[PDB]
Amino acid sequence: PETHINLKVSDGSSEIFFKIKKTTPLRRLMEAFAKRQGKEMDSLRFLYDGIRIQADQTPEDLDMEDNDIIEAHREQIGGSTVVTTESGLKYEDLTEGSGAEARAGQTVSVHYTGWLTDGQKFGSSKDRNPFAFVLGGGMVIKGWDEGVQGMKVGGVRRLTIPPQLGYGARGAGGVIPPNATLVFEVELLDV
Ligand SMILES: C=CC[C@@H]1/C=C(\C)C[C@H](C)C[C@H](OC)[C@H]2O[C@@](O)(C(=O)C(=O)N3CCCC[C@H]3C(=O)O[C@H](/C(C)=C/[C@@H]3CC[C@@H](O)[C@H](OC)C3)[C@H](C)[C@@H](O)CC1=O)[C@H](C)C[C@@H]2OC
Repeated sequence: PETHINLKVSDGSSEIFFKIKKTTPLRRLMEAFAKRQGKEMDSLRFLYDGIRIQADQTPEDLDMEDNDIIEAHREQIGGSTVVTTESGLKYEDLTEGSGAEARAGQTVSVHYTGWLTDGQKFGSSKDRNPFAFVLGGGMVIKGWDEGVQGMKVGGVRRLTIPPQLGYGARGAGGVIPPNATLVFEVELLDV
């Protein structure tokens, strides 16, 4: 308790915790986070109380206390924008794609992960090797048909789907509770 500190790291999708010694540089934490996510350190930016953290700073330096939150930002540099459409869907482009644009009628290929609003993962295509569907076909949940349109190949878009655009009061047997808001990260691979 005296020498070590537990810190919560949030990336807007899930939360995990890191216990390090108060005199250990935050580099150790940042690298553990990056590795766990399969991400390069150069593509991550970490903030605490709105101030940019540097890898050589320690929890002691920053007067951190147990359960304090560090924000991990993976999104493009420049400032994020969260869009709420006419339907109540929300989306956020974490990475802007450089390739072909996804349009209704195409059979598009994506990777995804889905979480509940508490950061519990409910599904993913990555956990073992890509998911293809007819975009705009009414075959997937409404949030997806609406949310994946306009993405570009290379893009990573975070969809926040209110339950009437998801599984509603029914939920999905075994997996999604009644009245659940769903968070997905979708990476567009082909169109
Ligand atoms: C032939 C039948 C099985 C067939 C299953 C697959 C091809 C395998 C595929 C990887 C799905 C996963 O199977 C491991 C599993 O993925 C979830 O975990 C998940 O992450 C999720 O939410 N996804 C998957 C990725 C696209 C978005 C969303 C979805 O839209 O999924 C769609 C979905 C369930 C739509 C319902 C359909 C009924 C409507 O009434 C309802 O309307 C409210 C909406 C899926 C893709 C359907 O088009 C096709 C199927 O169902 C679900 C929580 C439960 C689902 O298992 C079924």
